[PDB]
Amino acid sequence: NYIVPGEYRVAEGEIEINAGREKTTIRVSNTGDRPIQVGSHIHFVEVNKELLFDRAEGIGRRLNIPSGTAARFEPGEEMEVELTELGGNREVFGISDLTNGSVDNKELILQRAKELGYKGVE
Amino acid sequence: MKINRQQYAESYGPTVGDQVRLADTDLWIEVEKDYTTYGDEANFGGGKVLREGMGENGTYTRTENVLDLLLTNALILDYTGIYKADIGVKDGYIVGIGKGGNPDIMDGVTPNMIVGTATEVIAAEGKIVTAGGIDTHVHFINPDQVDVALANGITTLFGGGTGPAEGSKATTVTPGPWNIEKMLKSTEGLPINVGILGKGHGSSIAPIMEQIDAGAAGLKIHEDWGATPASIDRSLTVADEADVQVAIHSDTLNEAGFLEDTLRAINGRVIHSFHVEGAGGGHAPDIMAMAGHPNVLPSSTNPTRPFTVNTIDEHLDMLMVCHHLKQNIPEDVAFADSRIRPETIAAEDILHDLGIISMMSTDALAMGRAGEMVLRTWQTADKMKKQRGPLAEEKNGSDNFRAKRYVSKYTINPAIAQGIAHEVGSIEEGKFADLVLWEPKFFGVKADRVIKGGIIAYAQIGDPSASIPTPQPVMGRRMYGTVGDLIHDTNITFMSKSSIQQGVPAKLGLKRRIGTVKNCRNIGKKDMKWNDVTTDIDINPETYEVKVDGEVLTCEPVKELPMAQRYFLF
Amino acid sequence: MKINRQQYAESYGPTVGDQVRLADTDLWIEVEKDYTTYGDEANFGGGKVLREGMGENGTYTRTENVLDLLLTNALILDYTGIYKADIGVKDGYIVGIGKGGNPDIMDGVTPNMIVGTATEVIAAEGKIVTAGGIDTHVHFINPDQVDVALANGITTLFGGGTGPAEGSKATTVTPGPWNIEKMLKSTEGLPINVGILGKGHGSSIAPIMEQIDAGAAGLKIHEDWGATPASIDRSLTVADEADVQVAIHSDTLNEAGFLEDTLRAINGRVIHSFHVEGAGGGHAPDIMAMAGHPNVLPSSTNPTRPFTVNTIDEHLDMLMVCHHLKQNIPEDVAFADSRIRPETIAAEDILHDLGIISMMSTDALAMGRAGEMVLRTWQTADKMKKQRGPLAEEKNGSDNFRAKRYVSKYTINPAIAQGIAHEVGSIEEGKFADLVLWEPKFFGVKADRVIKGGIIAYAQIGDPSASIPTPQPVMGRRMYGTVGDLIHDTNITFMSKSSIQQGVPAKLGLKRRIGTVKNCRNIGKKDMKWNDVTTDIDINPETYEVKVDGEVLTCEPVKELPMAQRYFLF
Amino acid sequence: MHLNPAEKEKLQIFLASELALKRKARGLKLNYPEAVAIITSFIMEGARDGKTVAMLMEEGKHVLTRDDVMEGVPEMIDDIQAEATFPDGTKLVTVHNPIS
Amino acid sequence: MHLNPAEKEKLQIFLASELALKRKARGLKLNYPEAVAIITSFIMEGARDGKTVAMLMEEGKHVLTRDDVMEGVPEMIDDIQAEATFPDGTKLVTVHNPIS
Amino acid sequence: MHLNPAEKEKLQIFLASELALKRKARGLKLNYPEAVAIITSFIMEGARDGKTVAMLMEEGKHVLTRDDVMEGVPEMIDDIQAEATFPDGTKLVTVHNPIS
Ligand SMILES: [F-]
Ligand SMILES: [F-]
Ligand code: NI
Ligand code: NI
Ligand code: NI
Ligand code: NI
Repeated sequence: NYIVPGEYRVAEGEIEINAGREKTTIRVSNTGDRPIQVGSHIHFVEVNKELLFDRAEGIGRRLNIPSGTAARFEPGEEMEVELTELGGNREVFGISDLTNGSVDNKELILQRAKELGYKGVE
Repeated sequence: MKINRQQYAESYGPTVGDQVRLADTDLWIEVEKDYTTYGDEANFGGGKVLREGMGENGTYTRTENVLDLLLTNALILDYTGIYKADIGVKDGYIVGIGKGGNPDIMDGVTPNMIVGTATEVIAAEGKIVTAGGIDTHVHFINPDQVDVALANGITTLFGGGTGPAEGSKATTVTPGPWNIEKMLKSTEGLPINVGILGKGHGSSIAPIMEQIDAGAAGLKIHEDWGATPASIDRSLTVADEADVQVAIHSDTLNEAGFLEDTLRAINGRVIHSFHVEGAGGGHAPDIMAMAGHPNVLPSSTNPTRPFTVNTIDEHLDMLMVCHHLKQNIPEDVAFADSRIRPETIAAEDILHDLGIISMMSTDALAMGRAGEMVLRTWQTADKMKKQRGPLAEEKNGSDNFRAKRYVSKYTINPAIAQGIAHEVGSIEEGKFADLVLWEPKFFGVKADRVIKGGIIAYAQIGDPSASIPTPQPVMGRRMYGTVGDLIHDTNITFMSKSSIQQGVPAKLGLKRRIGTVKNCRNIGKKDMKWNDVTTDIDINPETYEVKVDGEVLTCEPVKELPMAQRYFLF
Repeated sequence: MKINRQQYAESYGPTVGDQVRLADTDLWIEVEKDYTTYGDEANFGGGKVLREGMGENGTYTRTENVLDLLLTNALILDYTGIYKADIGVKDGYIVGIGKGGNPDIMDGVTPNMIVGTATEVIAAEGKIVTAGGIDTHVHFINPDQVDVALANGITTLFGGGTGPAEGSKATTVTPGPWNIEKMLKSTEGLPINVGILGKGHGSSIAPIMEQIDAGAAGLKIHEDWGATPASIDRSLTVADEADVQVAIHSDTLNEAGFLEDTLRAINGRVIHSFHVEGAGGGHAPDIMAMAGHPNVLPSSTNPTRPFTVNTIDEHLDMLMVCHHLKQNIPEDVAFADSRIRPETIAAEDILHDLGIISMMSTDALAMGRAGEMVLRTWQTADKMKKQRGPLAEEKNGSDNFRAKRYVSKYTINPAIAQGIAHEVGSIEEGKFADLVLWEPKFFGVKADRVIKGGIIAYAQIGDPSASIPTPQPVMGRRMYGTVGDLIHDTNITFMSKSSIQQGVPAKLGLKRRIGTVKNCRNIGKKDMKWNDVTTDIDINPETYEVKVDGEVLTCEPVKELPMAQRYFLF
Repeated sequence: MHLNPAEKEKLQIFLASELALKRKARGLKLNYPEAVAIITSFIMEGARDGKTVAMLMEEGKHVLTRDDVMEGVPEMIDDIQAEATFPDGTKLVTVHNPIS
Repeated sequence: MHLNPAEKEKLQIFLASELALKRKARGLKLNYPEAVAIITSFIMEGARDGKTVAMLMEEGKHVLTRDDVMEGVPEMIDDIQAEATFPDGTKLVTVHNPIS
Repeated sequence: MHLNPAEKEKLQIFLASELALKRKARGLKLNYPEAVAIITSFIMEGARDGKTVAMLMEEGKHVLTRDDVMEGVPEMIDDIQAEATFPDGTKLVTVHNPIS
C-alpha cells in the first residue's frame, strides 16, 4: 500500500548476458607497479603490455562481465577472469593498433604484440 | 553469467515484463519488448562501453551511418508502444529506434545507429522518454508562458494572440495579415514550436483567406467574435481550399442556432471542437455531444480535468475575467453560469476513458493552465482506474492500454488534428527529435530534460557555479538550444502551404525551420489513435444527464489527486 | 608644489614604489614604473582635466591619433609588468599603453593616445587592471555559467559540450560536424569569447579532421571516450596538420597503458595536459609527472586549488556524478578513489609555486567551479607565501615575482597554449581590449567592470531606478556590450584556419568577430611565461610521494583561506 | 527541489507578505501592495493547509480590515486572485472586496 | 553588496527553507521540495558557521525524519548536494539518504 | 501588487538582511555583504516608517559596530547608499563610514 513514487516492480527471473557465446577462463597477472583496470568491451589482447597472460587467448574476446563494469588488478595481483567472444563483424580497429581488421588474423596480431612488448606472446 | 532483474533494472533501466509506477499514481506501465542484446547494452562514462574501438566505432565519418546523438536505454511511452530501446538522432530528426553502438564488436546494432566520433550521448537508463507535448489550444498572452509549458513537457504551441489584448485574452486569434506577420517575427525568439491561428470570422472569403496567405497555420471560430452559421461556413470553405485546420468555440448563447444548427453549417466537414465539455465555451448545455460525430476531432481544455471537489467553485470568476463579462449585468452572469455543470464535467472524465474525447490541451491563460496539460492527463487516467477499474483491454496487471490511450491525447492526436504529425507528435523514425526525459518519480509533473530538434532546450539543473550540475538549487532553466541562433534550428514555425509558396518566410526574414501544415481535411475521428469512438451522445436539456448506449455516464469528484501536494512548493 | 604620497595615491592611484595589498591576502604588489608626467595626470569629471582645449584636444578627428576610450591611471598587473599607465583603446583593441591627453599643452603624451571628441573615459585610478581570464577547460553544460565566469573576471571560454548531456557533463567535447555547427550558432548569444573542442577519438583520420573543418578550434582526448594509444596518435596527427591544440585527460585506469605508454603515443608532439595533478582525471597515481616534460603544456583545474582541510572530503561524490559512475559497482568506486590523493594535491601547490605547472583552468560544472579560476589562483599564491616564504627572486619586500608567475597562469599561458595569444591573454598593444577592473579590496574576488572588445559587458552596479548607479542592491549585471547586435562586435569566436578558409562563418551566418587559431604546434613548456621549468618528477607508485631534484614536495592543508567568508553571502 | 517558473515567482509573494507583516507588527497602516501581498500569501498557505476554495473565498474577506490599511486602500482592491496547489491540484481562489 | 549570480540564487534556498519551516511549525507533513529546501539551507548555514564538510555530510542525515514528511518523500530523496563558502573556500557537501 | 523592477529587486535586500540578522543572532561576526544588507534594509524600512533622510543619514552610523563584524569590514565600507519611498517620494540616503 505504501507508494514509492516511480518505483519498479521487476519481473521474475534473471538476465543472461552474452548468451550463446563461447566462454574461456584464463589467468592474468599485473606485473607492473600501478593498478590496471580493464573494461567490459576492450579487445582483451590489446590491454596494457604489463598484464601477463596467454595473449592468444585474448584475441577476438573481451571480459564476460556486465556491460559497463570492469576487472581491477592491483600491482602484482593475479586473478582468473572469464572471457566471452566479440560479436558483430568480429573486427577491431584502433585501441592499441594490434588488430585493425578481422580478429581472425591471429598470427599478425601476435607478431605486432610481441614486437611492441605485450607480455605473454608465445 | 546472469544478473538478477532488480540489479539489471537499476543498472540499465527496466526490461521485458518489468513494471514502473508513474509518479505517485496507481498507474503501472510494463515494458512490452526490448531492442537490446543482453551484455552489449550501450552506456557512457569513465571506463564504460561507448569508447573508441569498443562500443564507439573509430572508423566511420558522420555521413557513414553515424549518429549525432544517442539516447541510451530509454523506456519509451508512446502511442506506438511501451518498450525499451536506444534512440538515435541525426540532423535534428529521429533516424533510428533500436540498438546503438559499434558493429565491429557488438551483436544486434541497428545499421544506422553507429556511435562514432560525431556522436553525443544522453543517458536515458532509468528514465521514461516521451514525445514532446502538442498543445493546440494556446492563447499567446504573456511570453513567460513558454517556460511554464516547457517545464511540463510541452514542445509545440498552436493557437493565437498578440499579447494581453482583450481579443487574445478571450480567443486563440491573431487577426489579419499584419498581426500575423508581427507574431511570426515575435516567434523567432520563442524557444518552442509554434503555429498561429487567424480569425475564423467573416461573411466574405477574402478577409479570412488573406490570413492564411499571410502565414497563419489554421483558423479559430470563437463565439466572442460571432460563431454564426456564416462565419462557420466561410471558415470551413477557406480551410478546405487551404488544407489547414479549423478550431471552434461555438455559440453558448444559442443566439443564432442550437448545436444542430452549428453541425448543419459544418455540413460534414472536418473540424476541431475545442473544450468539448463546454465550461470553456459552447452551446449550453449540450455541446459535448459533438464528440460523438465522425467529422469532429474533439479536445478538452484542462481546468475541468479531472472532476474534483474544488472544480466548480473556481470557474465562475475565471470565466467572467476571460470573456470580459460584468458582474452587474444579470445576463452576463446567466451566460457564465450556464457553462458550469458538474454533470457534464463528470461525464467528461468517462468520455476520456472510453476514447470518445481524443485530445487534451491547455487553454493557456484564457481558462486554462499552460503547464498542466500533461499533468492533468495522468491525474484523469489515475482517477478513472480508481473509479472504473483496469480497462477490459489490459493484461498482466499493467495499465499499458490506458497509458497508450492517454499519452495519445497530448502527443499524436493533436498533431494529426493540426496537420503536423509528419513532423511532430510521436517517437517514430523520420520525425523531429522533440523528446522529453522524465524520472519516473516526477513523470508528468516536472520534466528532467526537454530536447528540441536534437539539442537540449530546457532542463531541471542546479547551481551554475558548482563543481557539478546537481547541487541546489535545482530549477527549470533554458539551455543552449535556446541561445543565439541555435533557437532557429531547434524549433519549427508551422505555416500554411500557400504562405510558404508565396515566400512569406523570406519576406519576413524568418530563420526558424519552416513546417508545412497538410493533410487536415481528409481525416476524422477514426484517425485519432486509441481514441476513435463514434457514438450518439445524448445530453438531457433539463438535467444535463449524459447518456451513451442508453447508460448514464457519471462519477464522483475526488478530494485528492496524485501529482499534487507531494511535488509543488505552492 | 609637492604632494605627499598618501594624498597622491588617494587622488591618482599609487605610483613608483608604492605597494597595494591584494584583497585580504598577505600578497603585496609594488608599482615598478609609471608612464605619467607628474602634474599632467589625466582625470575626468566636473572641473577636471579632460576638457576641450585642456586635457582633451579639440582639433583632431577620430582617425588622427584620437582614442575611442581612455582608461586613466590604471595599475596594470600582467606578465609584462606591474606598473602605472593610461590604457588607450581604439577599434576594440588596445592601441596604446602610456600617457593620454592633449599634446597641445601636456608633456609626455603618447602620440596615438590623444583624448579627443571621439574619446570615452573610464577612471581606473585606484583600480588594478588585468587582462581578462582565459579559461581553457570549460564544459558547456548550463548557459547560466557565463555570468558566473564574467563575475570573477573570465573573458574567454575554451572547451566543449552541448548542454547537460552525459557526454558533455563528463568531457569538454562538442562531437562531430553537426553538434559543432549547432554550438557555433548558440555561441552567437553568449557574451564571452568562445572556442570549441571536438572529440579527439578515432582510429581513422577523417572522422576527427572533419570536426576541425566544421569549425572546431581544437580537440579533447578524454578517457571516457577511450584515451587509447590510437586516439591519442590520430588526434595529434590531425592537430599537427590543422595547427590547433589538443587537450588530454588520460587513461586513469591504466587500461591500455601506463603514463609512459601515453607519452610514447604522444611521441614528442605538443599537448595540453588538463588537471595534471590527476583528481580531475589521468593515469593513477603518477599523471602529474607529465608536467616535467618539454612538450607538455600543463594546467590544473580548480577544486584542488589550494590544498585545504575540506578538499579531500568533497571529491568522491563529485567525481562519481561527473563521470556517470555507480556507487554499487566496486570497481567504479575503486577508480574514483584512485584519483583522490592528498600527496599529489599538496605537491601540486608547490609545483605551481615553482613554475612547473603553468596554467590554471576551471573544469566548469564537471569537477570545477566556473567562477573560481582567478579566485583560487591567488589563494594558492597566498598559501605558498605563508608556508614557503617570499620567493628568492623577490625584492623590496614585494611579491611582484610571485604575482607575475601566478597572473600568467590564467591570462597569457592558456592563450599561448590554445594558439590565441595574438588576440587575447595580456595587456599589450595590438591585442583585443578584454580588460578587467578590480577594486583592490575585491581583487580576484568580484570584478568591478569587465570590458569586452572596448565596451563594458559586465559590471557590479546598483539600483537601475536610482538617481545614481551606486545605491543598493549592487550586483553583477550584463551591460550594453551584451545587448542587441553589440554582442557580435565585443566577442570573438575562435576557429580553425581550415574552417575559416572554407567559409564556415558565412555558411552558418555567424556575425561575431572570427579569431584564427594558430601557432599551436611549435611551442613547448619553454614558452610558458614565468612557468617554464622542466624537470624529472618522480611519483612513488606505492606512497604517492612526489620528488623533484631529490627532494620530497609536501605541505600542509590549511583550515582557512583569504578571499572567502569575508566576501561571500553563501 | 525541481522548482518550476511559478514556484520561483510565488516565493516572492511569501517574502512580500513577510515584509508587510513586519511593517504591520510595528504599527504601520499598510499600503496597496502590502495588503495584496498579505491576503495573497494567506490564500496560498491556506491551500497548502488543505482548506477548500470555498473556505478561502470567504476567509479572505477577514484577513485585513480598513483600520489595518491606509485611506483608499479598501476601495483600490476590487478583488484578489491567487492559484495554489490544493490537495486536488491547482485551483483559483477569487476573493471579492477583501477589505470593506 | 556585490552579489554574484550564485549569491542571488542561493537566497531563494534560504527563503524556501523559511517557508517550509513555517509550514512544519504549524503541523504539516512536508513535501519533496520543502524537505530538500530545509536540508539544503541547513548545509549552507552550517558552512557559514564554520563546520567541516565531513560534519555536515553526517548532520544532514538528522535534520528531518520520516515522520516529518509525506509518504514516499524519504524514498524520493536519494541525496542532497549543496555548495557553500566554508572558512577554507567553496566546498561541496553530499548527504546520502538524508531521511531514512 | 503591480510590482515594478525596483520593488522586485529590493525584496532581495530585505531577504539578505533577514539572513544576516539570523546569523548575527546565533553569534557570528558578520561579513561584508551581510553588514551592507543589514544597514541597507534598515534605511529602507526607516523611510517606510516616515523618518527623514537626515535622520537616516545619522542613524545609519549606529546600526552595527566594529565588534559586530569581521576584521577589515569597517574599513571596506566607505558608505552605503539606498533609495526608498519616503512620505514625500523617492529619496536617496547616503551613510558615510557606517561602522567606525
Ligand atoms: F477556449
Ligand atoms: F576534466
Ligand atoms: Ni474557448
Ligand atoms: Ni481558448
Ligand atoms: Ni578531465
Ligand atoms: Ni573536464
